[PDB]
Formats: sequence, structure tokens, C-alpha cells
Amino acid sequence: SMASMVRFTGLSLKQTQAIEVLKGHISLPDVEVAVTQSDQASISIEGEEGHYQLTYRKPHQLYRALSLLVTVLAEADKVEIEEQAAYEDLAYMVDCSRNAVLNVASAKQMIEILALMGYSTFELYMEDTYQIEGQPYFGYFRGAYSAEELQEIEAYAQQFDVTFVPCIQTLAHLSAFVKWGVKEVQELRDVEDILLIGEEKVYDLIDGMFATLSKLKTRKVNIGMDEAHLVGLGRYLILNGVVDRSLLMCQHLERVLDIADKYGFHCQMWSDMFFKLPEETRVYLDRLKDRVTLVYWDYYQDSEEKYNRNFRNHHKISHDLAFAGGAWKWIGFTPHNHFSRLVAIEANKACRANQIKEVIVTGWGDNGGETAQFSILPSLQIWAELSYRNDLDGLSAHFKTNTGLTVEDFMQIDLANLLPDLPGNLSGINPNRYVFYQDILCPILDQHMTPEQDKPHFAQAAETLANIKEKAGNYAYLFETQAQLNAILSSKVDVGRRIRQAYQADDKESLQQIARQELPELRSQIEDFHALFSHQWLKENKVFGLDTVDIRMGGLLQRIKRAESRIEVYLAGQLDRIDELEVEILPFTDFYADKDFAATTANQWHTIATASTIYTT
Amino acid sequence: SMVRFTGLSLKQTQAIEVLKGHISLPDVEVAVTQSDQASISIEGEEGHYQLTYRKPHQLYRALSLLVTVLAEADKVEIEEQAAYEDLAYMVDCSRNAVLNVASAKQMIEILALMGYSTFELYMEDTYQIEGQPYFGYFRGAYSAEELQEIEAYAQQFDVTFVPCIQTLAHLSAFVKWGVKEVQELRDVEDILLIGEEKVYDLIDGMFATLSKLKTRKVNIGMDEAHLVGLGRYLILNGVVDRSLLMCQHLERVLDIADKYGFHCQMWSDMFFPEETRVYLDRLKDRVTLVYWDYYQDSEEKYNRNFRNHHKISHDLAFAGGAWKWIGFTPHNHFSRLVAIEANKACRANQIKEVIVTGWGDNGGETAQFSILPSLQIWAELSYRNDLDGLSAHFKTNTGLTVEDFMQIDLANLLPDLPGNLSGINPNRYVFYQDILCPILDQHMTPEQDKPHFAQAAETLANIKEKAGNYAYLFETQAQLNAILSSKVDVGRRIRQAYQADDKESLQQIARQELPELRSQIEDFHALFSHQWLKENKVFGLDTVDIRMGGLLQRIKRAESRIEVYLAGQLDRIDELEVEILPFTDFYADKDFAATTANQWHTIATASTIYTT
Ligand SMILES: CC(=O)N[C@H]1/C(=N/OC(=O)Nc2ccccc2)O[C@H](CO)[C@@H](O)[C@@H]1O
Ligand SMILES: CC(=O)N[C@H]1/C(=N/OC(=O)Nc2ccccc2)O[C@H](CO)[C@@H](O)[C@@H]1O
Ligand SMILES: [Mg+2]
Ligand SMILES: [Mg+2]
Repeated sequence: SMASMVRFTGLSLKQTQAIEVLKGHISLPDVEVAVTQSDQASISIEGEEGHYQLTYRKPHQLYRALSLLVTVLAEADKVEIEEQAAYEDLAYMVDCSRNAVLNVASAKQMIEILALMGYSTFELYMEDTYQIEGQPYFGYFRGAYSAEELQEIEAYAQQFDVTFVPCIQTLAHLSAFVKWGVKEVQELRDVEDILLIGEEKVYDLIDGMFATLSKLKTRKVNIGMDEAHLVGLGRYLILNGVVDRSLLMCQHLERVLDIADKYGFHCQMWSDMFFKLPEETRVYLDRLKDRVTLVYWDYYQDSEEKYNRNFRNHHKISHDLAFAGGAWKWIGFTPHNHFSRLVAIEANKACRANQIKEVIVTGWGDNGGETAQFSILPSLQIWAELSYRNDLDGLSAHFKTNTGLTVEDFMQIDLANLLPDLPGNLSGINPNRYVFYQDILCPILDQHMTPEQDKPHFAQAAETLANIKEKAGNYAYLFETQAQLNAILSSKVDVGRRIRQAYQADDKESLQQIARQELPELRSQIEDFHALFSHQWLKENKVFGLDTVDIRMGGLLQRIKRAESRIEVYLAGQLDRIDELEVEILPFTDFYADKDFAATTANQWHTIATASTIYTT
Repeated sequence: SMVRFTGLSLKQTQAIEVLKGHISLPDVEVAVTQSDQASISIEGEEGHYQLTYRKPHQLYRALSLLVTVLAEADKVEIEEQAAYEDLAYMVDCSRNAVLNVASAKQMIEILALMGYSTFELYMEDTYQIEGQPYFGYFRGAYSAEELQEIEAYAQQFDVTFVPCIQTLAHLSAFVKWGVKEVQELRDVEDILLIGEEKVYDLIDGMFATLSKLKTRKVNIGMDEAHLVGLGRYLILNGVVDRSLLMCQHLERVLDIADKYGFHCQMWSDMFFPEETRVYLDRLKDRVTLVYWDYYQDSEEKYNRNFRNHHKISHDLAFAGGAWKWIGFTPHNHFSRLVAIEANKACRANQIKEVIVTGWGDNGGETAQFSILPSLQIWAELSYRNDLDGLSAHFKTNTGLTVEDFMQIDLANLLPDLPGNLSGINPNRYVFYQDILCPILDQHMTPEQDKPHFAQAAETLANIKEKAGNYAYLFETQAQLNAILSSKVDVGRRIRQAYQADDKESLQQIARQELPELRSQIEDFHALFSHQWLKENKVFGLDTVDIRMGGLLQRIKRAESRIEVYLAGQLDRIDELEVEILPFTDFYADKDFAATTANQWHTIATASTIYTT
């Protein structure tokens, strides 16, 4: 609240205003800074004794430069900074399709942080969550962005010289749209989440998609096309018979590119359909690859060489390549910044070795968008540092300048996933989620729990996170949510197992303590978690989509009530056996069976919560 | 009773003692014998009667008839000639609701009284297979000992047992389990991988379990599975002819069945190039085909399909429907309408076996005993070719008139529906619809609907009081109709008060109406749970707890959003600014607003909930 007495020369009014916004995040000292554009480096800062010369190559690089300047002057008077960014473009892609649609205010906040970190580009992943005129079911009750909302977000990014790229889908992954049982929708379908290739009303829809996006200033779009096994194999196969499936994809892509051409767009797409690179089809693939940027996506590999093989294979067919890495926030309620760091380190090496020009960091939200949108800030800074510096020596300090938290403290956000016997190089291991949604009477994940280890882990995490929350400022909400989650998981990780132990030993006093004390308290804790979670959601996202979490959490609460009622019936002598408890628990999955830890990966709510049917007919 | 019989076996005498729990045999003397002269005949006067049956089970329908007639007359002249060699009821035990052993016995007793020869259970993954621990896991799958006990109890009444299973698709609850010993068995979706020996090893285990029974008749399934050959099959083997593929699979399954001595029935779909016609003609002669149809409102429409089937084969059975798969509330009325026309067509085509199906689509939420009227209707149509005796025999067997029992249907019986369109199910979608985002609101007609539901709740509460051991069925429905009377338009009422800035009315909804709604749904959940645990194993009720908990939490959200708005902490309730579109156009050109919506997950939310 003490106003900065910083003094700049060389700025545009655009830049002075941007800086005034960013004073809300960083603290500029009373120094004098001469600013100019120069080709010499991405960023350069020289000087001493309160007088500095700052240059940037691209305008948006001014903002990372200010973060670097703030940071270095806390340690020293004299500055000698020169960064050469490895990537011409560095982007962050938020998932707005998995129920969580980032609200406009939060998009602006994200854009400010991206600018401070060094990102050139902001992207939103929208399957059905943007409005198309004359398609009233596309996005219905999903909080689809209006054209105007998209223009406002894009315009706000432009205030920081950050570009906007919408990421859409032009063939498959349109499940929330295609479910609507009206002729105007069903006539567009092939099978599952896949649109019907060759159908003119499908190309009319796709023309409408580009109509909406042409209202923006950007002329860069990611059109999707990521793997779909059943393309050609549904209503298409009925209407048309067996076709060469790569030829079918080429036909469809050509139509999409012609539409995009009409509205002035250049298209990026996932590289999947070109992995095959029948001669005529080879030639057709080869011709279409020259009109797109291919995106090689990979969130998983633990060594540079594994990426290098794929880069080398991709470069045998196209130089117009981007790499998509991952900020892991798609595995329930809790991110995995730690894993993301591990793979970014190796991915960056390979990107550099292959002279890759563009990196997109993806922020997927699989299966309900339950992880906080701002949970992955450390992963974002990690990629910015690797691009601009090729090392992580400045990560913590820069991150603290930008956020108020050390990177180490922020990364404790991951804790509900960080069970102690896991090796750090395995992905998707997500007890945050499956421990939370598992049933009480029928704990189908119970073989994956290790209470001697897990209970104190979750209990200590709750305390750690509570301490970090006190010093997190405007990010405290993230840690408050996580602290309550960990508190819950500490008892819930084995309540199902302890019920079964008591029941088998005929320990009726313990059964009674569980049904009358522990379980009602667990409910009360989950209710408090629902409230913290809801606060988090509504801060970050539109209201739409929160409904699914209400349904899931309501159902869990009702199942805890059933455990209580079933145990009471039995304690009353009204039942000879509690049948649920006579079923022996098998492994939920063998995916990590080979390994010397019990945890696993389980990331579909509907199979975590019940072995019964719930969506099938 | 003190009724006195001559000519009975000890097996018969024991059976009749059990059935005295359901019917009141008056003090009269009855000579019994088997005779080929009629399915049932009963003659006599003034306290002495002669009863004959053709097939041993028909003794028990005969006794129901005798009880009924003697109530309005001394002298009896009955002769029935049943149209069907076999008349079966197939209970769905795969949709989460597994009929418990005690209820299977009660059902068997009723079916015996009605005149059914056969009892069937539809079991996708809900029987135990040695060495296949995930098949049925946490589903309440029947042990071989349970299935033996059920079959053995039916045999006491000379009722036969026919397992209905799946040997290719519709195994979704099994194939979900992410372990190698299950995923190696899959093609795609709910479909097993044809050609894979480990799949034939499973199928053998299926028949190994079922061979523990006395019966050697089985329905092996094979009802349409659109994507067979198109998943891992296509990836492993490329494009193959898909009908020839079905042939290779069907032969393996029949050879397996032969190993164990079974004669197979199957749904007829796969029968609607020369190497393929040859293959089909040879398999078709090995199996009985079942033409299933639950929908047509005229004899002609059935006859057209019977003529089509008769082009392929004459070893044909018909499967009709007792409508209990459309949520919480059955549709005995529609079932009656279609059974009249289907029975005309069956007779007109010399069809010998009729199977009445009791499916429980999308969670098994309709009571197992909700469709007794549909069952009696088909029995009456086989044995008499009319419904003159329906009500009085139904009252003898259950203690209720058929008209009183058929009030169970009321939450579906909106007044402007024609009688002849199926699947119209407001009982379910009015219940599970959201409050803030009422996506089915265009289908609601509150001027008509509110008083319909409100009146139904009163009618059902009166029937409950005279329903004896079936009272639970009517109590459940009374509570449901009570809820629906207010919930049918609560979402629309919120939107009207919001548009009008009627804050008094929003505050009343939030603080009195919605919490009372929650209370009533809690009460319905308790009645439902009593009903469920009476009829079914406990497994599968969890899905209902999840669905109902979720609805209650969403009602709490309606309350909290309105309270935040009322406190000035919000400028707009965004949910309420969305305009409601029709949910589906399936019935749009018609003269009613109701529709069909029978998937919980799309009733309750427009958001994603099972997809990644
Ligand atoms: C391009 C992309 O990432 N597509 C999907 C996507 N696809 O990922 C995989 O299919 N990963 C994978 C598949 C097989 C084996 C190992 C990893 O991953 C994201 C995170 O789960 C999903 O949100 C995206 O929808
Ligand atoms: C043999 C059978 O009845 N198969 C399914 C079944 N199939 O029915 C239809 O597919 N009906 C239908 C399909 C297309 C058009 C009109 C009716 O109906 C039952 C009740 O809904 C389901 O429970 C069964 O799993
Ligand atoms: Mg209970
Ligand atoms: Mg006969």
C-alpha cells in the first residue's frame, strides 16, 4: 500500500497502464528504469545505484523483465541479466470443457500472472463451451462463453501483448453437445462423441464454429482432431460401408481447412492422424500436413531420449511442429506439480535439442474439473524458467515475487497425492480422489490403501497446509481446501477397513463408536469441504458445472448415512449379517500391480463410487 | 380352510398348503385328476367338485378359479384350453435389483396361481462363475446354491426354471474391471472378443455354473450389439464379414451348450453372401429364436414381424412386456393394451411359447411386485382369450381388485396422454430433475399435472390401507405422487418469482418449500429402501442412495443460491438466466407436453458426469 516511486522512461501509455495493473502483484522499488525494445536478447537488464537499462525483444517480455528486476534488486544493487528464450512461443491452455469454465475475472488474473512469468500466449480449450449462432444446444447450461466474453478475454490479454488461441474440436470429443435428443443434433452424429464425416449439416456446424471465432482478432486456432478410434465405425459405417479410415480423416480435415481458410485462420492440430506417415492416401496426408502446425503432445515421459525419438520421427514429416506438455491438474481435487516438474525438465531438453519453436503447456480437467484452476502456478513458472534460462536456479525467487509464496511452499498443494512410498516418476497416482469418493460399506479401493503410512501422511499434510494458508494471501483458498481434504483422507483412508475388522471380531462397541461418532463427524467434515470447494469453484469458474460436484458429494454423504443405518440395524439384532461386509475386496485395478506400493490410478468418479451400474441402461 | 381333496400326490398336497397363504379354499370336497381333455376343467355342484388338469402346474390356477367361482355360485362349469404350451415370466436381475430368494419364492407361488409354467431370471453378470472373482463382484450375484434353491422351490409347483444370460454383449458391469483377466476379454463397449479362447473359457464357466441346475433350457442372449467386430476385434483382425463373425461365435457357444446338454433359446436379432446364408441356416436349426416386442398397438404390426420370422424358422417364441423399466412406477395400463393385441397375433401365428419380460432399465428402481396385474392379464389371455375373469381371479390371488392394484401406475398416467405411446415416464424425470436448472421444464403442464399427482397420492393412500402384504408398494407410490405434485413446477415458480422480483415468494421457496421438499424426499428414500430390501438383495441400492443424495444436495444448492441472492451478495442467479429448451423432440408433433427420458444422468444435469 506504500505507492511505488519507480520511474520509467521509454514506455508507451499501454505499457504504463499494464504496469499499473501488475503493481497489484509485484512491488517495484524506488529506482529509475530506461526501457527500450531491442533485438539483442529476449530480456536484458543492466545497471547499478538505482539506475537501470532494460530491454526486451517482444513486447510481452517487458513483464517478465519487471519480475526479474524486482527479484534481483532484493539481493543486490548491480544487475547483469541477459535471457535468450528457447521458444518463440510459450502458451498455457486452460480446460474449459470438463465442467469448469474459467470465469472472466479469473481469466484476467491468469493473464496477469502469465505475463509476469514470460508466456506469450493464453489458450482456452472449448469443446462445446462457446456459443454458435443458430445452434442453441451447443453449450446449453454449460456456461458457454459468448462472443463478447471471448472478445473481452482476448482484449485483456492484448493489454499485455499476449495473444489468444482458442482450442476447439472439429470432429470428436463433443460428448456434452451430441447427447441432446433433438433431430438437429442427432443428425450430426457418427457414434459416441464423434460427428458424422461427409454430412453437410456437420460442415454447416463447423462453419458456425469459425463464424463465432472470426469475431476475435486472433487468426490462430487449434482444431483438435486428437485420437478417435470409432471414426467411420458408427452411423457412418451403416450409411456408407467400410472405408479407408485415414482417407476418411483426410476428407474431413480438408473440409475443415477450407472453412478455416475462408475465415482467415491458420490451424494447429494434434499430430495423431499423421503417425502413419496406401500410396494415394499417403500423398493425401502429405498434402494436408503442409497446411497445419502439428502438435506432438506428451505429458508422461521421464527422459529426454523418449521425447527425442518422437521429435526425430515427427521431423521426418514436418518442420511445422509444436510440443504440448502438461501441468498436471486433471486427477481429481489435487494437482501434481511435482510430477510436472520432473517431466518438464526432460521435455525442455528434448525441445531444445530438436529446435522446437513453440511449447504449449496443457491444463486439462478430466472428469469434472475438480482441481483448482490456480493450483498449477508452480508448473507454469517451471516452464517459463526453462524457456528463458534453461535452469531452475531462479524458480523460487521469481515465483515468490509473482505470487507471495516460495515455490516450495506452493508445491505443498500436491500433498494429498504425495504418498511416501511412491516413486516420483509415475503419473496419475491419485489417492486425493479415490480415497475421497470411495464407498464406506463397499470400499472397492481398500487394497490400495496403506494406513500405517497414509494416515499420518494426510494428517501432517493438513497441518502443513494450514500453516501455508496463513501466509498465502490471495491464494489462501487453495490451501484451505487442500488442508480440509487431507484432514478427511486421514480418517477415511481406513474407516471401511476398520468397520470390517470390528465386524469380523464381533467388536460391537467399536462398530457403535464408528456409526454414532466417527461417521457423523466425517459427514460434517465433508460438508465443510464441500463449502470450501464451492468457494474455490465460484471464485475461479462460472457456476455451471458445480452441479456435478454437488450430485457426487451428496451421493457420498448419503452413502455414509447408509453405513451408519446398516450398522445400527445390525447392532439392534434386526440383521444376522451385514452382507456388504461379507464380500472380500479384490484389487480395483492391476495397472500398478508390478510395483512395491499399494496406491494406484482411478480417475472416473462413477467407478470409484460404486460397482453397480449408474449410467448404463 | 378345512377343504378336502382326493387324488393328490404328497407333492401336490404340500404345494396346496403353501398356497393357502394366498387364497382361501372354502369347505368343499374336490376330486382331482390329470386328464388330457382340457388345460383345466372343473365341474360339480352343492359342495362336491371334480377338478382336472392337463399339466401338473395347472392344478394351482385351477384352484384359484375354484375359489373365485364358488364365491358367487354353487354350480361350476369351467373348461379352459390354454393357447400357449409355455408361459413364462422373466425377472431382470442385472439392472442393480437382484430378486432375493424369499421374494423369488413369493413370485413363484403367485405365478403358480396365475397359470405360468416357467420362471426366468435375467442375469448378465449376476451369477457366480468359479475362477472369475470379478464376474458379479459386489453385484449380489447368485451362488449356485441360491439358483438351485430357487429352481428347487419352483419345482415344488411343477414350474420350470430358465436362466437368461449373455454370451456376447450386455456385460457392462463385468467388463469395466481394469484387470488383465477381464480386459483381455473385450472387443469394445459391453462386447466380448469373439475368437479369443479366454472368452470361450468364460462361456464354459457360465455353462459349468448353470449345469448345476436341473434345467437344460437357457436363453443365451445375443440381442443387438451394434459394434461387434469393430473394437479390439478390428484392431487385431481387420475387416471381417460381421454376420459370419456372429456365426463363428454362436457355433462356439452352441457347442459349449451341447457339451453340457443345454437347448438354447436366443433373441432373434442376428437373423434380422452365400457362405454366410449357409452358415446361418445350419445354426438356425439348432436354437429357438425369440421375437421380442413390447411396443406395438395392433395385431397387424406383430403379424408382419411373425410372417418375417416365419420366413427363417418356425422354432419361434414371443417375448412381450410387463412395463416396469421406466423409473419408479410401472405401466400396467400400457402393458394391458399391448398384451391384448400381441395375444391375437400370437394365436393367429400358432406361437407356442410366450415369455413376459420384466426389465428394470437404468437401476432397477420399480418394485418387483408392481406388475402383478400385467402378469395376470397374460395368464387370462392364454387360458381364456379374454379378461372377463381378470379382476376376480386377481383379487382371489392378491386380495385387491385389479383396478385398485393398477392405480400403482398413476404417476405415469397424465390425463392428456393417448393410451398407446410407450415410455412416457414423468414419475422419474419430474423426480430427478434439478431445481435451478430444470431441463425438462417444457414438458411439464402444471394446470393438469399438479392436481393429477396430488389426487393420486390420496387414492394410493386409500388403496394402501386395503392392500395387506402389498401395502408397501402403494405407500411408496403415494409419497412419490405427493412429491411430484409440488416439484413438477417448483423450478418454474422460482424462475417466475425471480423474473418478477417477487422476493417474498423466493424467500418462501428457499426457507419453507424446499426444505419440506427435502424432508419428503428423505421419507420417500426410506420407503423406497424398505421396498427395495423387502424384494431385492442389498447390492445395487447404493446407486439409488447416490442419485437421491445428489438430488437432495442440489435442492440445498437451490436454497443457498437463492439465500446469497436475497442477501445482496449476487446481482444475478445465472442458472435462472438460461432459457429452457425442449429436452427431446421424440414426442414433439403430439398434443401433450410429456416425454420419455429414462437415463438418470441426463435427467439430473446438462454437465458431464461419467465422461472424461
Ligand atoms: C491431446 C490430449 O491430451 N487429449 C486427451 C488426452 N489424451 O491422453 C491420453 O490418451 N493419454 C494416454 C493414452 C494411452 C496411454 C497413455 C497415455 O489426455 C488429456 C489428459 O488426460 C485429456 O484431457 C485430453 O482430452
Ligand atoms: C431383448 C431386449 O429386450 N433387449 C433390450 C431392449 N431393447 O429394446 C429396444 O431396443 N427397443 C427399441 C429400440 C429401437 C427402437 C424402438 C425400440 O429393451 C429392454 C427394455 O428397454 C432392455 O431392458 C433390454 O436390455
Ligand atoms: Mg439401512
Ligand atoms: Mg395345456
